Amino acid sequence: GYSFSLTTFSPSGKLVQIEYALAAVAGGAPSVGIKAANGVVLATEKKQKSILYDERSVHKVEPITKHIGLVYSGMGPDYRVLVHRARKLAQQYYLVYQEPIPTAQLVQRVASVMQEYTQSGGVRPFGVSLLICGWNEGRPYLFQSDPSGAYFAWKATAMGKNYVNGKTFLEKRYNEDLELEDAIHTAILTLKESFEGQMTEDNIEVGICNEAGFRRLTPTEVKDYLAAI
Amino acid sequence: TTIMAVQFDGGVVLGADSRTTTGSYIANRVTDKLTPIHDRIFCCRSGSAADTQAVADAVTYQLGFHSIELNEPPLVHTAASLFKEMCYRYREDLMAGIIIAGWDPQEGGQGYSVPMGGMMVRQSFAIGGSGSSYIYGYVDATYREGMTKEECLQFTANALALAMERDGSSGGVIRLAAIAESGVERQVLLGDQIPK
Amino acid sequence: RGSSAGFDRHITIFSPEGRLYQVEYAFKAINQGGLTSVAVRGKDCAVIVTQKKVPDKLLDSSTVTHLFKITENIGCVMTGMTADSRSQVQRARYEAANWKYKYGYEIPVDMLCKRIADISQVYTQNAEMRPLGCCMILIGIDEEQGPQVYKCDPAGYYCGFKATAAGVKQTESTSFLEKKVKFEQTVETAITCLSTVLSIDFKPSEIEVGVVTVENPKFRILTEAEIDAHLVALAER
Amino acid sequence: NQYDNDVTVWSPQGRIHQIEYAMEAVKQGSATVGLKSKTHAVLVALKRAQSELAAHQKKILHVDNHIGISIAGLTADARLLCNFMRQECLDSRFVFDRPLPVSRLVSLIGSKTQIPTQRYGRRPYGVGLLIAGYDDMGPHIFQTCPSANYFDCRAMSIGARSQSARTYLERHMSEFMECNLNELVKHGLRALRETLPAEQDLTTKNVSIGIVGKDLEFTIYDDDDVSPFLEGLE
Amino acid sequence: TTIAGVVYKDGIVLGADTRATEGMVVADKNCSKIHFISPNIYCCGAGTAADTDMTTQLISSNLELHSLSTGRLPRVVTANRMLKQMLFRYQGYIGAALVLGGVDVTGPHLYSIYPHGSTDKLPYVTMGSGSLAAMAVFEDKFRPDMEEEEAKNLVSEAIAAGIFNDLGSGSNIDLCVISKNKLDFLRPYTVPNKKGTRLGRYRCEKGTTAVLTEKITPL
Amino acid sequence: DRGVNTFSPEGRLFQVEYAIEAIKLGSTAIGIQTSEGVCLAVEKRITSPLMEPSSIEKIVEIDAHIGCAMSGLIADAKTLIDKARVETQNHWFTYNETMTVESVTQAVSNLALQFGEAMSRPFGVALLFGGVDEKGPQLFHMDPSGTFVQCDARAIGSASEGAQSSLQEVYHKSMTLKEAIKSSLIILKQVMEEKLNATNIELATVQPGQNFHMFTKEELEEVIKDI
Amino acid sequence: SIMSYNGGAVMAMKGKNCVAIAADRRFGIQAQMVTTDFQKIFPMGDRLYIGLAGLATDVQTVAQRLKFRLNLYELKEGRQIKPYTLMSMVANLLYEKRFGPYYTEPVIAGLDPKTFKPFICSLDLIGCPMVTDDFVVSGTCAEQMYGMCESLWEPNMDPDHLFETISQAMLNAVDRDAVSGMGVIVHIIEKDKITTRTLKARMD
Amino acid sequence: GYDLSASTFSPDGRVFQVEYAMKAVENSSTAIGIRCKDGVVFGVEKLVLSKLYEEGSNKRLFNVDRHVGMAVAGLLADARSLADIAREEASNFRSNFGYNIPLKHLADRVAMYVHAYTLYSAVRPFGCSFMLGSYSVNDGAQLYMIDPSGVSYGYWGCAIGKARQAAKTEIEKLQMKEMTCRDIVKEVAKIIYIVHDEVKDKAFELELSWVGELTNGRHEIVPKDIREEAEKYAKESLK
Repeated sequence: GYSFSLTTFSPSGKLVQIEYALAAVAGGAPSVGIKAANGVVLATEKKQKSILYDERSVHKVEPITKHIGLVYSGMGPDYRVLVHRARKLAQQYYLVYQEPIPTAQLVQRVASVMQEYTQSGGVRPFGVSLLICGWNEGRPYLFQSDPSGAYFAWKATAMGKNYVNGKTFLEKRYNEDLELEDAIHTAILTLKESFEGQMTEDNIEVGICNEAGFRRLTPTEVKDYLAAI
Repeated sequence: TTIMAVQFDGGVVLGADSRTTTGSYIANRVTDKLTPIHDRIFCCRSGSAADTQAVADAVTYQLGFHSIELNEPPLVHTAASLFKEMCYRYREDLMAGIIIAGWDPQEGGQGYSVPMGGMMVRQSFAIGGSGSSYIYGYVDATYREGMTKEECLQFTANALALAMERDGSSGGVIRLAAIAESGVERQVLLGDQIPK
Repeated sequence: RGSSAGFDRHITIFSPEGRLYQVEYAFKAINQGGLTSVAVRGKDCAVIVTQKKVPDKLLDSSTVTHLFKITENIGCVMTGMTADSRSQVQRARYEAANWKYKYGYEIPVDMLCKRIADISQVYTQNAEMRPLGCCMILIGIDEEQGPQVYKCDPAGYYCGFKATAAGVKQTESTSFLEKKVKFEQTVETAITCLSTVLSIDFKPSEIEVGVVTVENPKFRILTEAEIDAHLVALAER
Repeated sequence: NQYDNDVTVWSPQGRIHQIEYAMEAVKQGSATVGLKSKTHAVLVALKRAQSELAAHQKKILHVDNHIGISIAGLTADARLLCNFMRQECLDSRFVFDRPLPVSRLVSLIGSKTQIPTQRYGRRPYGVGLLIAGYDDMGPHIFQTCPSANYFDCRAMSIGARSQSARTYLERHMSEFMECNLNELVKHGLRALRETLPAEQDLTTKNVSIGIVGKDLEFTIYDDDDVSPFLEGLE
Repeated sequence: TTIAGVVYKDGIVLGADTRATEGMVVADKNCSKIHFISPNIYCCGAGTAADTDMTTQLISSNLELHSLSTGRLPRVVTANRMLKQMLFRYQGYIGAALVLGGVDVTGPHLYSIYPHGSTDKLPYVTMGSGSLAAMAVFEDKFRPDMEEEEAKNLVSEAIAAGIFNDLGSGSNIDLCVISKNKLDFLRPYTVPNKKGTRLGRYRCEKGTTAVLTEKITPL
Repeated sequence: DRGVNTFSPEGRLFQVEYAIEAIKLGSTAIGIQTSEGVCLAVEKRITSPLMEPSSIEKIVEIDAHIGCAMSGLIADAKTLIDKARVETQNHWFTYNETMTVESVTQAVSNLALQFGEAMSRPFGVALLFGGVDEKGPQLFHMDPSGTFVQCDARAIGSASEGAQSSLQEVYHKSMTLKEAIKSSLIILKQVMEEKLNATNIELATVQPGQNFHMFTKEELEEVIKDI
Repeated sequence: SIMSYNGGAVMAMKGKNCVAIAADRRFGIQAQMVTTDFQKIFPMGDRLYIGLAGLATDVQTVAQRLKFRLNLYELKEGRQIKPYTLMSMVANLLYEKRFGPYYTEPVIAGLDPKTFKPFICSLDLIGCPMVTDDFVVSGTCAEQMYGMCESLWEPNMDPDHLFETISQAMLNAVDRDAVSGMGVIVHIIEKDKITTRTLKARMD
Repeated sequence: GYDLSASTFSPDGRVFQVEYAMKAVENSSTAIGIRCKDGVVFGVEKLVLSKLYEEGSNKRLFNVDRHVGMAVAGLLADARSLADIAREEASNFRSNFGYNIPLKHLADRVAMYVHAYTLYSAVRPFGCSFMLGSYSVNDGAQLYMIDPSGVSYGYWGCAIGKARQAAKTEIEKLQMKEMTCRDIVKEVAKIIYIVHDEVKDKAFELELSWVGELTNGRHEIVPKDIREEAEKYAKESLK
């Protein structure tokens, strides 16, 4: 293996491989996260290239524990590695403290793992950005993590293709008094903007987090919500 | 424990009892000591249960992988050799004696005995276990060449029952298996059907 | 569009548009072979069909094949570089055996697919090795939801399908099967798709067929007589 | 242009240039001749001096009681290989208590030398060797190249301007198997003299001889001890 | 200690006592010895308490990871495999004896695991110090394909015999019923023993104790 | 860019050639061997009167019967000198006898080419060993390429060519140690830029029956009186 | 035995909205006294304490490692520790040294920093938690303390009666132990204050 | 510069270092191997570059195992390395499983070892091709060919070296599936004599060996007298 760093400083002080990884991320499928008073909603677009594909073979929304969930934007193969490591870290924390890991601690550990690949020998940075949702101490959380290793706490956010317009949409139509169902309606509407084709229950994925835990909605419920809208 | 295997023209007959004790207390009385390593290869186990079970699992894994690579059914001699290598490598730790018996198209029905120490040898009939010291004269006197398949099940049942009556560590039911080309035939002799 | 900088075409690092060129070249490494394979699944069976080429008369045709057996219930079709394909098959066999040893029961098809794709993803991050130039198709039977067809590509991506094709004529076969799907005899569909895309009527010795069935879960390879009977049925119907 | 800096790069014509440069290193050493009869093996070496105030460099080394070698090329590599050979012979005599056959030693040398020519950031051994030995099958002369390839010879010359000696040996091969020790030594001296410039001659200062035989351990003659062999020449 | 398990026509019944001693003095009177491993798999432990606790926690975490990756309910054979392999790796220095049980897509399964890595698959099992007194009851009164209530009564009788006939066992009885459609965790099921009522009044009136120094730290 | 272990088209290692180039920038050392002993003489490059001459040592004692004179990159010779001392002491410990000058030279020169990618480059220092053993006085020369030879009179350093040319006519086999000292001093005076004044030179001898000896100021004055 | 080399006695008792923890004050080497004011109860928070009994070197080592870990935890998390989490942390720390164990047996007593609900528990040599509702004891005089507490403890004790009960139990228990005693220190942990007292005991 | 490392794909999906390695095999002298009804026969033309070398120098036929023989072409040092690897693999198999390694297994293991060198920049691919021949009473006669890229195949008759095409054209005319080893021994020598080019490659020597049931399953060098008989037949056919 190569023992030298492949990421180095530019004469203007920029780390360029990180910029290229962000360029890779900005070309992925859209994702939306909204935090309400009762829980968090994550939505993503799941358009596929052909009808021969099995729509239920792989999922973008995945549970880390009983109360934490992930979505991503970027490259799928890197997302799988990150998901595996996040699950292992949560299990280690549980083994030590006999208590479920809080969201803000999992985000920190995952961010440190993502940063290790920027200052290590012979490897390239991850090309994915992550949205994490959780429920702790009777209140919800929503975090974002970048390929560089920096994380932020948001109320509503959009990522992927055409995310500036998504952020403007969320800014104009967000207030702190939303219930979870109004949040789901707003998330689906935000995904509707800049969508290609006619959307059904088979080409979007939704996940919710509240007091009972994290769960991904079944296609029947997505059909109900789409009919309502 | 009393285990035994007998060769006949076209296959092998394996027999065992079903008692496992811990001191003078019978922890289990319906134990199954005949384990299939492959489709037509079996082992009978005596000694520490942990050691024999772990070694049988390891050899099952290795033999299955070898068979998948070679695209052929394995030989009895191969499995005997794998058992021999593991038993000899760790002879200061394991306490296990084994009888290997099977049928392969190249050489027919064969039986090997791997005692404590990792030795390996082929025999026409092979007995093993703690209770086998009481049936050496019987099997020496009664065995003859040219036995049929049905004359080897009766001989096995008689020898095992005689070992069961006199040993304190042997008892329960008698489990028999006949291995030949067509397949494996398994049966159990309960209390009424055990010879008296 | 198409810009580059640094060593981004010689190792696996990002280009100014977030692309990995050395992974895009490994996909063209597949088409160098010049063969095409199809895989179809029905209500109770799964079938894999491959093209068999014997360019030399002195070659032993028994040793020239692209159908392998991973476990007694799983079957494989490999396309691309031959040595890479042998390496991937010999790795998958070991992974399946270790899963069975460790967890006490037979590996599912999708978990084996996951493990292979996880292995393949590493080569696109570490810069001291290159990706393998091959694509894998797996078929099996799972006792709860029936036949399973899965595909892996050298980028680390894996998926499950109703019908798929790999090789040089992948694009044409995709449109053919899309039209056909937009089954009890899937073998006829696979053979006619291959014939249509290749513009050749096949002799019994020019293709290989492997199947798994709900009633016969074990992976088996049809002989030349059965393929000939199927081809005669194609000709008559 | 770009195919000649590493030992792990193939030229478009299917050649490795670093091996060829290591070959070029050998052809700049002083000449050495080796030849054998039915009963003896002989090595003759020509030594060089930097100036009239410096002693001539050694070129014949002891490897074992029945094996000796002669060198052409880099000196430190020769010392490394000689120590490896001595250790192998000692190990064989310790374990089996009999002398190591010469061919089995040459196989070991080739196996050791091939490894550097395949890995990144390593270099071939830039030394060529002539090996004279005797065992149960009679005399043996072996010749070794930096490319890990070895040859078994009837007679052989290595070093700078060694083509003339090779031509002389090719002309006179037929008499070698019947010659006794003195005639074989004189033949080797004539072949070595064929490489000298017309203004120089052989002398007791720049000539070294090494002989091994059926009932004779490997012996080295230098300085005045080579006077009897030079007497009667020409 | 006394731990028992039985297989009936629809599932598993497991039972244990609640006394924990240190030498010949009762340390804990409400110990818990039935451990969660999976929503369909449970374990009863005997021997050294710390070893059983850590072993079960480790195996539970590993099964959680495996089930998250595959997406299916785990199997009892998997947990049995990992337990027996880990126990054999340590050559018998982990004094844990385990009764493992669960229901999966194949049906009810019940195993017994020993400190050296042995394993038995049986229709009824007992372990502990009072294992013989309960095995007597199982040998006397067991029939195949019982109902739920009959199996619960049988397990209660076995545990009660172990409590009353052995010095290292006592206090209450805990039951866990695993079925294909449900899971019952009765805690406690029976209270065979009660503490006698105090006759005197030994309350210490204020000012009985003499004090040298005193300081107050207002938080 | 190229590695440390690449051959040139005419079969030479580049790094050894560059180290040999670096040798020719050091001060001039001259050693003479006679049947009565061996003598070593070396320069000193005093770059300022504020420096202390006695802090410059280019002639060291490997052992009571072996001395060394060095030139080239001076800081690199410390490792070689340390190893030489250690090997001589190890030989005495194991065999209870004094090492030979040739054996010391082999042991030191076995470290010459032990570098790669531990050392990363050759040494670039040239050494003259002078000793007395069972065979008598002996003078050895060792260079960065790993080759060592035995000499009768040698000159190393920046002015090696003219010094060797003069030694060609001066030397003869029957010289006395006193004549050798005078001749070496005359050659050093010829090749130096400054004036020889018993402060910018260093001189040592090894003779049978007595240990390695370093000349002091008074002896230097007495000998230079004749020149 | 190794646990009796230095001696020692510690206990914890639960009241109504309050807890009490007591320990003896003596450091000696077998049958010889060295000092009196030896510390065995350490604070691990605003309303949380841990008491160590056993071998003095292991007492001090365990206390210092536990403070190390607790400080790092509180710096990362940004909140106060909970009694369950502290018990699990101590069990992990003790089990890590299986086959080489520390010779101590801790006792933990505190209030929930969110609801102020009492918590008392005790761990064994190799870290097996054992949570009770009435009282926990540890040390060389465990039998005497069990006897006294089974008879004196009653549910729903206010701070005054709890203080009297624990004082009497500890005094009468350590009066019958040769290598424990010579002073008793009592901490009463309550919602809004902590009270530390030293009792008058026999010094022989 | 896509052709400097073995871990770089060309913009069209090729690894040029392996092709440059095969160009080294393409410059070597031809060796052929013929499988017949009851054995396998190997034949090599060994060029002599001087009259000073002894007869039997630079052997290109190796005995990998009692029942397994090998014939190489290309760089000789790489071939002599691979022979040692194959010897170790066969020995390890006999020590684990107690019986002789099947040829189809040894071929696969050696092929995987060879392919392991075409993935990294820290090593270079082998520049040698070779043939493995065996005969077993259970498995019949078997012939396998291995490639610097790592590909292994089974053949009825194969040729490797500079004269592959002419040798294959001559082998295709034999109908070898119905005749024994004695006829094949003459046929291989004949093919070798007609494919040689004596005006550019001035001198050469013929080397032959077989494995079969006439040797009771042992790989051997052809006895001398049979070799001179075959040489005389080939020369009179060439006339």
